[PDB]
Amino acid sequence: KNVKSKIGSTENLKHQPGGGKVQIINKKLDLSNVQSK
Repeated sequence: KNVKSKIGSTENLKHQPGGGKVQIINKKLDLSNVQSK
């Protein structure tokens, strides 16, 4: 067996399930609430 699990398993994360990352600040969701005048 030079054949087995493969590396397809790696693919599971190459796709990066859950495109929003904890970086949801990615859109910079947190506003300093610069309401200003």
